[PDB]
Amino acid sequence: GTSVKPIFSRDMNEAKRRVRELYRAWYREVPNTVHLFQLDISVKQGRDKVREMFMKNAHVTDPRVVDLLVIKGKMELEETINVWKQRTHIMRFFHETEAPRPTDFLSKFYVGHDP
Amino acid sequence: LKKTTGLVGLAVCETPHERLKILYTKILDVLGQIPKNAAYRKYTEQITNEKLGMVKAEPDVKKLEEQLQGGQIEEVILQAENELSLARKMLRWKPWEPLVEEPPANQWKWPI
Amino acid sequence: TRPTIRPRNDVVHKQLSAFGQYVAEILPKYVQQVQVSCFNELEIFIHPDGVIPVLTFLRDHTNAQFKSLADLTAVDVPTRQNRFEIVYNLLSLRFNSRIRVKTYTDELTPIESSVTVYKAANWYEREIWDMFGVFFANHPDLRRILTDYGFEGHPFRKDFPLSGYVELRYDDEVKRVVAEPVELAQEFRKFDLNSPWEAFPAYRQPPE
Amino acid sequence: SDAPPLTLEAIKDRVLYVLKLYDKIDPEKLSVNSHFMKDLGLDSLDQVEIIMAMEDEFGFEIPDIDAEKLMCPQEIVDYIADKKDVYE
Amino acid sequence: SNLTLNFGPQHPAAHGVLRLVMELSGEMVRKCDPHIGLLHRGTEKLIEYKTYLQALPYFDRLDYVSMMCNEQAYSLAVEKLLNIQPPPRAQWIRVLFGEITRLLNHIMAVTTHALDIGAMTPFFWMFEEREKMFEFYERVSGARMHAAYIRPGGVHQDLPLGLLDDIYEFSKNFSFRIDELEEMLTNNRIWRNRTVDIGVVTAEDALNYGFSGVMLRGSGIQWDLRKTQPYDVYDQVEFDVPIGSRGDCYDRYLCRVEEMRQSLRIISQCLNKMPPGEIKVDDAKVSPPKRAEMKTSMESLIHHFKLYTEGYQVPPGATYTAIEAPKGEFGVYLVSDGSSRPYRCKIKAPGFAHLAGLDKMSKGHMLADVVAIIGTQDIVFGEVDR
Ligand SMILES: CCCCCCCCCCCC(=O)SCCNC(=O)CCNC(=O)[C@H](O)C(C)(C)COP(=O)(O)O
Ligand SMILES: COC1=C(OC)C(=O)C(CC=C(C)C)=C(C)C1=O
Repeated sequence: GTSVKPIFSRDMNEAKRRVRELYRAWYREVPNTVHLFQLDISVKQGRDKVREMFMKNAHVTDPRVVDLLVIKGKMELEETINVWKQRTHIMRFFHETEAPRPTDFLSKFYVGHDP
Repeated sequence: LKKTTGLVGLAVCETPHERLKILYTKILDVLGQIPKNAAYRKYTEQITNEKLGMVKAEPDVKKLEEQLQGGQIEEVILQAENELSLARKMLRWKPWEPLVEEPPANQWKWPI
Repeated sequence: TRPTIRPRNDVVHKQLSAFGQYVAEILPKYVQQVQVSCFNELEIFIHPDGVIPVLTFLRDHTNAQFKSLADLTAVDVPTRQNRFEIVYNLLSLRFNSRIRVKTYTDELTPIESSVTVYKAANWYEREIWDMFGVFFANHPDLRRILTDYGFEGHPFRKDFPLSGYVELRYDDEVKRVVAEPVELAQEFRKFDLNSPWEAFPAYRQPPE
Repeated sequence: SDAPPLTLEAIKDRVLYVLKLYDKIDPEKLSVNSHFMKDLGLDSLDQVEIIMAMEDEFGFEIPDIDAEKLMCPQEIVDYIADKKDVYE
Repeated sequence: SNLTLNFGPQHPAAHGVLRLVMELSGEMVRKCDPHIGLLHRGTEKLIEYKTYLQALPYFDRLDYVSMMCNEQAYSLAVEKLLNIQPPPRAQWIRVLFGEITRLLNHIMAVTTHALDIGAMTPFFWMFEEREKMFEFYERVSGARMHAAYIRPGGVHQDLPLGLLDDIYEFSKNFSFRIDELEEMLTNNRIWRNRTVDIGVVTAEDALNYGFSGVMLRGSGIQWDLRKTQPYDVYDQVEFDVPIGSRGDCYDRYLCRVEEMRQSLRIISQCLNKMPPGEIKVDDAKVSPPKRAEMKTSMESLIHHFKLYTEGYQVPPGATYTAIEAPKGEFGVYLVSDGSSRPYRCKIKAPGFAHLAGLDKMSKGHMLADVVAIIGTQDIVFGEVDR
């Protein structure tokens, strides 16, 4: 049994339903974010970025972890809708000033010691 | 007779002896539904009975405030209402049942 | 023994012990332990499920009347299966006393919000959520309070690094403030200070 | 007068037009019976996006349930017909 | 919809770094949402990375209007965990400088409150007195505000030979400055119009919202930590606790002025009753030895070395220690694991709970009323954000 208590969801089905509701809300919100913050990206770029964030935590199989992730996503959406975030906060998702780092062994061997 | 109890939001109560009697009777009625061996019932019944007895034995408000040692009889009425609400909540909670879920082996060990 | 040593008060110690026994007797369902420190501070260790009842009792009981919540914070002890220790400090103005209530939780277990008992809890729980990641159920409005917008992690956890993972600067190409991985010109220097000789024999632990 | 009486054929045409406006579906492989999960190779989030596009086009909201089980154009057409009480 | 406005952080009336998001209907305030953390520096984790002596200067910068009071609270907590006792002269010095610090804080609060409401002159009149008290601070410690003077052994150094005379000279004249400020503000009909019946809070709501200090006393609650739970020598001085009856801004302003007068009274008593003796505990495993002994005797040099490199160990245990700071109850929850570095140090700031109650206090008021209510809560964001 392992005797654990829930946050919101009983199993993975309800957790997936909450995930889908959060995704719908973010997808609806993206064009308003592009308009209000005067972003130079397109709506497609924003929705692709939204999709990318969800995919990152796709592997998780625990309903409590999924519930907490949905709570955090709702908090982030609330920050975005009320314009508590600024333009810099929204653009931090895109890492525009970070130089790309190669994943190949040779590139890493050449630059430094880090694995 | 008295005005301006001195605490913002606490109005002056007229006829406080009757109000205290009603509140203590209601508290006793609510406590009557708790099991006899429960500690909350007997402790609260004891203290409420002392307060009711000293209420029924003093018609002067200033001396009653001095005897109750409860700080300005309007606050005594407020505390009686709070106790009645707590008694209802405890009847709902039933916290006299045995302990549930003893803690892990070293949950409360300090240092480390 | 006289001039440099703090004097102890035994009347307050006896009174606090008696009240701890009183509270433990009234609420056997939730009270796991009661302690009185030797500088006369009373603590009550409870099961998490009794956060709301116990507090309510302490707030509304005629003999307790702890109507002020002085502080509410968390402590992180990674070696415990339940990582986080939740601490309530309560003050009774009627009896001029203080009491401490303690419980525990882990990363995935919610604790019931105590805003219905004390209004002051509203921000404190938010801080606990921001700094430690402990979720409070039925909180009217739970979100970050201290950290920057979009900040990731809970900095008051023991495994969170002191300087964090990201740092901010102004970039002229994008004409805005940007975040990057932390790089320090001088690394913070860790000091190993503990003496290899035991200081306090009264706290020695059994050799297992 | 108000809008003309909507028929099943118009609903089917609008649904198919929306579906081929989705950049992740090839127009020629799409049919009224094609399955999003199997024939078209779309995941759950693509289905959510399709349902949102249908919501936008037909001007009414479909809950999470009653939409989580629409897996091909025919089911969407039937659901719209049932909600709009259209028989022709 | 209501109009949404950013009040601060770059605002004269924001008292530093505060993002008040207000929802307004016209100039009526429908909702206040304080956003803080613009001065969150992560003090508690940093303290976790220091020895007990190294962490003391952080308390100077928590509430940078009342420095020695925070030093006193932290020192009292460490003393309780150490089971040691400061010497009497150190305690008398602590109470004297705590009352001087209360004078400084109350001057700042009242004058900047009046400045926000629209009276600029009393600020200028009273900041000269603030500068003289800064001179007292510097003569005792070498720094004008961040003294680091009060330490868990007592005080760092003894008074210079002429300090008490100058403190007496300042104290015998400060009451006339208080009188001039009162003549400017107390009976002015514009001041009363801007303060009376503004931000009323009931006693029960004040208790349940976690208020402390004047924010209780203005509503009639008869509470004061110096009278009910005295700490150093506060049981040996005589003073009165001012109590309000309306629970509004005006009553709290009157309470703060009267508290300044009572502070002058206590300072007089402390000046007359200063005893002789040492100024830190005569225990070299806690308090560092004198320089002459450190350069003469082996044990003194060893203890100096160890106290300045590793620091003293504190027996394991947790305490909650509170004082009546000028802004309300100031507390420390300090946990020791037995080593020379604290395991956990939670700081309780009265401004935290006071600002958390801003939305309740602003119901049915206007923008300028909210500015006055911000001033009446006596908020410094160094302690609110920590
Ligand atoms: C402008 C930029 C703004 C950026 C905002 C970023 C907001 C991020 C919020 C992220 C919230 C979460 O992590 S929510 C956590 C998401 N991951 C899970 O729930 C675990 C189970 N994974 C799955 O089911 C599939 O991989 C899945 C792909 C989900 C689809 O599922 P189906 O199809 O089988 O239905
Ligand atoms: C009278 O001129 C002055 C101001 O303008 C009203 C200020 O705001 C300030 C800053 C202090 C307030 C609280 C913003 C100072 C110091 C000042 O001298």
